[PDB]
Amino acid sequence: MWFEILPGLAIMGVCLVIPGVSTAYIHKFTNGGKEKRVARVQYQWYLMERDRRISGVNRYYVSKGLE
Amino acid sequence: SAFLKNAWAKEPVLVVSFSVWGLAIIMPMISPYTKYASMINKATPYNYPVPVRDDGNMPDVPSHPQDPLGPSLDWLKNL
Amino acid sequence: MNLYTVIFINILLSLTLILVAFWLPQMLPFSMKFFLVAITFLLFDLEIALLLPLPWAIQTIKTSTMMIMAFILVTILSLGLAYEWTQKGLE
Amino acid sequence: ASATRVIQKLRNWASGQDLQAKLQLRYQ
Amino acid sequence: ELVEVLKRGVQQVTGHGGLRGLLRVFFRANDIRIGTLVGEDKYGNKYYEDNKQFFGRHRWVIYTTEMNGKNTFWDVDGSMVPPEWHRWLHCMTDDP
Amino acid sequence: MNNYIFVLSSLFLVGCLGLALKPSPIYGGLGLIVSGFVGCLMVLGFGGSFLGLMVFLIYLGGMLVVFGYTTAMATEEYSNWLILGFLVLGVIMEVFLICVLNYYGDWLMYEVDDVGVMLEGGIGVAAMYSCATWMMVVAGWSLFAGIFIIIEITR
Amino acid sequence: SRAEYVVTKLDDLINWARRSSLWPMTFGLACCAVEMMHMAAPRYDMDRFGVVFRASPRQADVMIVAGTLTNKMAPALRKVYDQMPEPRYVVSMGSCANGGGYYHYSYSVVRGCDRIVPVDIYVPGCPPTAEALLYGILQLQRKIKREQKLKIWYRR
Amino acid sequence: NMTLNFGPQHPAAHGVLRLVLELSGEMVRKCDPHIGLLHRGTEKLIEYKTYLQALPYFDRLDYVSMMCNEQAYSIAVEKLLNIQPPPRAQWIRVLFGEITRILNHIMAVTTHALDIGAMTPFFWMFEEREKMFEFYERVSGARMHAAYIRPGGVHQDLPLGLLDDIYEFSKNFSLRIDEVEEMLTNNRIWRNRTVDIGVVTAEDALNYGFSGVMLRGSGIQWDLRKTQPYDVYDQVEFDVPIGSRGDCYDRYLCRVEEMRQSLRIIEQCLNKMPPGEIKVDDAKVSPPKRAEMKTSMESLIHHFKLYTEGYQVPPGATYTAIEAPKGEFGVYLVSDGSSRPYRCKIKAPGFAHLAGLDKMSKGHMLADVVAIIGTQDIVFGEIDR
Amino acid sequence: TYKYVNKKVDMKSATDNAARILMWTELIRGLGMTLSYLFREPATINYPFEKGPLSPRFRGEHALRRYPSGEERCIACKLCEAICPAQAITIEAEPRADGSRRTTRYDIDMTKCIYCGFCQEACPVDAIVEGPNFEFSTETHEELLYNKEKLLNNGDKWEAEIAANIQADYLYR
Amino acid sequence: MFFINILTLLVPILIAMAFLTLVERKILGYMQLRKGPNIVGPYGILQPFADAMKLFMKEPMRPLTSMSLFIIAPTLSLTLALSLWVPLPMPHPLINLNLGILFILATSSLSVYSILWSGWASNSKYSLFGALRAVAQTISYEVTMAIILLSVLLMNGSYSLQTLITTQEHMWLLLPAWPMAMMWFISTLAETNRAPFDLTEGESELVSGFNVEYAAGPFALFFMAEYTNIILMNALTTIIFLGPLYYINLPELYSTNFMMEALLLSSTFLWIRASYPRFRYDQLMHLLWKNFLPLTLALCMWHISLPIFTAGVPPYM
Ligand SMILES: CCCCCCCCCCCCCCCCCC(=O)OC[C@H](COP(=O)(O)OCCN)OC(=O)CCCCCCCCCCCCCCCCC
Ligand SMILES: COC1=C(OC)C(=O)C(CC=C(C)C)=C(C)C1=O
Ligand code: SF4
Ligand code: SF4
Ligand code: SF4
Repeated sequence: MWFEILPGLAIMGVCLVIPGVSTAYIHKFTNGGKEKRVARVQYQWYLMERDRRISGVNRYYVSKGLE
Repeated sequence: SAFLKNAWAKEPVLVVSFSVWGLAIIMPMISPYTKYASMINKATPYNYPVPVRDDGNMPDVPSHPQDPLGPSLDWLKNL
Repeated sequence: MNLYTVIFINILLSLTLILVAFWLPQMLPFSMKFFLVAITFLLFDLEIALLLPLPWAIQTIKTSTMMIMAFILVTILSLGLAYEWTQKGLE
Repeated sequence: ASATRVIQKLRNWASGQDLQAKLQLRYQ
Repeated sequence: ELVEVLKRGVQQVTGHGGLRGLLRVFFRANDIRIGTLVGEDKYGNKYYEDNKQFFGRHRWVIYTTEMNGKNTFWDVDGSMVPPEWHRWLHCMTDDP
Repeated sequence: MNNYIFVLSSLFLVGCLGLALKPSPIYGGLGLIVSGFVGCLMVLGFGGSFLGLMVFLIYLGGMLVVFGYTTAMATEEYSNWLILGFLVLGVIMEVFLICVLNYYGDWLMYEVDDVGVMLEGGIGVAAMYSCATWMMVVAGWSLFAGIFIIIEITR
Repeated sequence: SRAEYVVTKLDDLINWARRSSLWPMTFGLACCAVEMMHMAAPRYDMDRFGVVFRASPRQADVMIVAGTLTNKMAPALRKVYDQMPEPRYVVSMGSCANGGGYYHYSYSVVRGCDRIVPVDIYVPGCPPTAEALLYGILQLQRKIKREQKLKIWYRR
Repeated sequence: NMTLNFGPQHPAAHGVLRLVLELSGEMVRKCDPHIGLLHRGTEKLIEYKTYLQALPYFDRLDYVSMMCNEQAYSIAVEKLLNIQPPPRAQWIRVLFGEITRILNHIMAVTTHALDIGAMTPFFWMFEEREKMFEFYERVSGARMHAAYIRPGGVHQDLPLGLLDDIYEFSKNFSLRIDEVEEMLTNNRIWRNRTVDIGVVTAEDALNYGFSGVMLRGSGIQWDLRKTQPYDVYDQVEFDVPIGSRGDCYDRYLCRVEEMRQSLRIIEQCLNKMPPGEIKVDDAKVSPPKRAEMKTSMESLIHHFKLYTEGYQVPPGATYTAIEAPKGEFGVYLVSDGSSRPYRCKIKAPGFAHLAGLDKMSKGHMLADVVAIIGTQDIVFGEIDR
Repeated sequence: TYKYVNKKVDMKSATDNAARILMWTELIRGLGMTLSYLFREPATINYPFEKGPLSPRFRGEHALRRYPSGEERCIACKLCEAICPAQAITIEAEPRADGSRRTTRYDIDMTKCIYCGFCQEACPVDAIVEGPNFEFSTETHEELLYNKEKLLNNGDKWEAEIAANIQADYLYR
Repeated sequence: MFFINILTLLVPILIAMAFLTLVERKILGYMQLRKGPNIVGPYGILQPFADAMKLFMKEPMRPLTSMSLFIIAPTLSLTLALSLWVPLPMPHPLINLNLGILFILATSSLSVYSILWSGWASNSKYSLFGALRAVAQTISYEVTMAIILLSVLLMNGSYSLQTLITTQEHMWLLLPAWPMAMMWFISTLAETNRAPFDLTEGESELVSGFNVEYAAGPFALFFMAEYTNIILMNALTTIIFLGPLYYINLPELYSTNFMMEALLLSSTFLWIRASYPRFRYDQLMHLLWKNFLPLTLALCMWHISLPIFTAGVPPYM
């Protein structure tokens, strides 16, 4: 019947979720489990950069009250 | 009026088109909120509020902004 | 740079495909009416360009002014369009 | 046929008339 | 309703012998359905008729490999069906 | 790559060179498109976004699009190769001139407010609606008149 | 690894791709299109088999010359044929185009299209039955399957 | 004035039509249709063939309408012989005459849409067509190009059981016509591309010899089937679907309405078809039954002479016109006393309609020309003959 | 009897019209129809596995029959040649040594043939019949031309079904 | 990593792009009472790969045409389509172009060059007409297409597609602004030259002007482009107007929901194609310079006033 148009769709869907799940986990892996900071405006880039300088070289590492 | 009627039934886009043109030209003039836009946007603190020299006779916010004197946005709160 | 990286891969992927395509298989109009529409386009495009800044103007302390100014922009151009109709230029 | 009684109702609602009475599948 | 629809699909898949048997029917025909076997002709061929299906598809023949030693498993041909069983397939005569 | 800016400027110059050679009106339109692209790039390079976009959605957009349209209508008849040759001639001469000063990206983003919150291109041009309210009224009158000028000149 | 094997397999893939999708061309001339259109229609879906009936000489492969090739249309057929992509096959359909058909002795009918375009499968019948065309399109598919272009390259 | 050949191989142009066009802008300044891309000699070939061996040519003249054409030659040959078919044969011819009208209209309405761009109506109704073909096959032997209606009646009685199936189908086909309407009759878009395109005045339609739906669509009331009854189309009762504001949309509506009216005529024919013989009893004109030719000498002699030599129609000439689905299909058959005809000009509803393309598509866009070729149901077989 | 196919401002009337015009209703109606069929069983047949039905009179492919004894039916009266509309059948004959009358050469040019089925009609002994098979598409044009041996061989292969088909339809003829 | 994130977001889309043609040749089929392609592979899954291989193998005819432009147009087409998928705001978008919508608008406009140049390069009369017709309709639909977005943005506060995920945390922008959704949907149908608006390659009216002479590999690249676009524009409808649910804790839900809505609206233009005949050229443009553009302009005002008189100016973050 119409049962059969589903096979094809399944392979479309599966190929349209990969991208959204992929981009959203290759970010939380590269950024240390914390969402990649979105620096829309400079202030944010400043804060981000400030973070880099604060520790290691990468901003994702985040020092706390114990420092 | 009669044409208006047919216009509502023939070429019923322009009618709607104009109607909106007007309703947008009226609501702003009559609105318990129109005034807020210029305030709500005015208030947003984009730029740093440079302090003032406490020379004397100052009714301004007394040092710590937590002090009572000064402007308030309780209007924004509970808006 | 990140965008540059993505885009050049994008062109590369295409150029690769066209090449494969060629390398693998080895084995007078009178659009006067249109012309007019085209010009209006140019004009309307420019208006739109003057309407693009709104997203930041909405923030203007001088909100009222922005309203008046903006409203005028759309209205005036709307009139231009209507004229086209009134003069039956586009038709 | 083999409408299952739900695909048939979507069919009837969308069409606005009963196709069950005048089917595309000729039968004995 | 649909659960019975699902049971019918399961029986069709189990109907063609093993997983490998239905894979064979799946690849050469692309249609899986179960029917009573009316006859098997001397040239390898198997014929099934289902009353429930519509007039066009109620009689089908599943062709067999090498019916004259031709490697016919993939290059299925209409002429392979024998003349005796041709009319049964085309509904010229109801009788098998 | 500090040279990035100079590189872009050169490309732009070269594109305008082609337009200067006056190739087929369609070739000219294409060349300008390339230059306009280079242009938005340079503006963005300085930091201006809205500004860069404009040329794109205006020049790389219809500005040449209508030209294109137009040409189809009035340009029918297709030495472009020779023109291409002169173009290379100019390129080397252009390069030669820079090599002249050669014998004889250091400072961009000359000054910036590292911390800032309401600075960005477009905000300034957004002041067309407030404290520059005579630019946009005159531009609007320009468009509203241009409608009429074109409709009669075509009439 | 013997390249010979490597070659055959590769060829097969190539043959599978072509045989699988045979976008036919719009060529109804003498009321056999009516039959062809029947193939395209639901009882005998051509599409299922890969056929899509593209309508531009450029991107179409099989040319089903359905109908009588009158003398006036002869050159055109040749043109369209010449303008199709490289791998092109012609399926003559109808007694009016296999040979001359009821109009063989006429002064305005070419006695066959294989006098103007090389023909690969000849489908017989005055209105060749749609199933018969389908049989003919399927035999073109077996003809392509057997073609071994790269193995001849390798052995040449 | 750009010149352009619509092209013989045009996905839209039915069959093969070279419509040289001069287009001011997209508007079509002039329309000079070229014809003969399918001339095949049908009129000259017939002079060299006997009456019964020229019957198969008529099915091929306009093969969408396979049989209705055969009835026109039949009638013509019957008139020349002053013989008339038996009562059952007459009803048959009206039964298959109408079934054929539906077949033509399903072709004309659905193919019209495919050129317009609507593709689902064609697949919906080609399945119904298919089912009808099967009637042809189970009556004649051929899906199309039957040769069933012969000059003295039909060839063989209906199979034992056909009538019942020509009922089941008819009982349902209506809904199938109904479904298409939904999509097109009132589509917000079908109307636009069809309404007010190719309007033809009433006086002009008669003047250019349109004679078909094309006349009926302009409001002229003329159905040769009611005005000059042929066969037993007199004993049935149907309503001609006349139209006003004649334009592509109105005529369409007319063709959908004759599909509807033909189901009314088919119903009757099934309800009232008489018991009887299906071919004239004059072995002189109709071939003898095979049991008779194999047991009676006079029947063999009549079988041998009829198949080998022919009817031997008495000398005369006649123009007989029926109402083929396209329009008035007429055969002017001049005949010497010989068994083979002398002339057989086929009047094709279509030679006149194409000519009108020029006077219909004036100041129209390229897409308009595509719509108008559809509203004339041009089958190049009848025009080219 | 005639009929007018297309012979034919209250707020409600006008508003409803606007509802249609601006809400595209008549367009949504059309979408519903196609969604409906999407749910109907499609009518196509697996072509190799399932075949479109053809009843006994189907003309299909020419064959020459033989008497049960084994004597070919044709007696070369040659009127099948006479009534062939396309000039397809070519027959030349001579008395076989038996003294009987048989055709030395019987050639049906199938590309010339338009499958009218009159030959089926004309034959007195009914030697030439329209056989059921329609699938005889051939790679080369020459294969389509058929001599007596191919047709006799075609006759032997399909005789069982041809006999059944003639059995079913002879009362009608 | 970033490279891997380029394979994903590309291949996955290309593989999905292939499966759309299949789900087009089957959904159109069942609507027309026919199975569609099921014989090659299982249920037709291998069907898209099959003609791709045929198309690339067949000769790329080079008519006796400006070669450079003739070959470039296809390249531009695909380049643009794949590029427009870079900034889409599925969760954690590949590239947070701050002015993304503008970027989308920009690249979308550039595509017109391909069709125009293709027609000019083809040097065939049919192609020329196709280009002229195409450019006009394309650009015009761009004018309402852009204004419809500007109305949206003003209620979103920014050009970044990422902001709408925070704007649509309580209600879809269809409820408000539905009148434009419809007008965005119809414009999305025009810009992908799909059916109701497909006069670019009418085939029946004029024979595929865009690719009259294009065959094999060039045919494929645009081809691929069109279908990827078919998805992208539908996906933009599924972010701008139908806002999928989103949860910072679980970012996947968005993608999954994004999938479902994109597939259904992608299914809709497939369903539209089979259901409607094709608009005429004049009719098409009238609808936009006449039936819609006045509607789109007015609502723009309403959407300018709405925030102010409702003191609903959006945050600029
Ligand atoms: C008060 C505050 C401000 C707000 C005011 C709101 C007032 C109420 C809303 C009024 C406007 C609602 C409708 C907006 C879209 C339609 C605009 C329109 O006027 O339609 C134009 C055209 C129909 O025009 P036509 O029939 O030719 O006649 C014109 C008569 N002037 O339309 C068409 O012809 C379209 C043709 C479409 C062909 C394909 C159809 C596909 C249908 C299915 C998909 C529909 C869209 C789905 C969207 C999903 C979500 C994105
Ligand atoms: C959709 O438009 C159409 C074509 O273009 C793709 C065709 O090629 C053809 C020709 C195809 C066949 C099978 C006759 C038809 C009929 C058609 O309607
Ligand atoms: S062969 Fe028979 S059907 Fe095909 S065209 Fe010639 S006549 Fe018409
Ligand atoms: S008619 Fe029958 S018998 Fe006489 S020749 Fe032809 S076939 Fe032989
Ligand atoms: S079928 Fe008609 S044409 Fe073919 S041979 Fe018998 S008679 Fe001659």
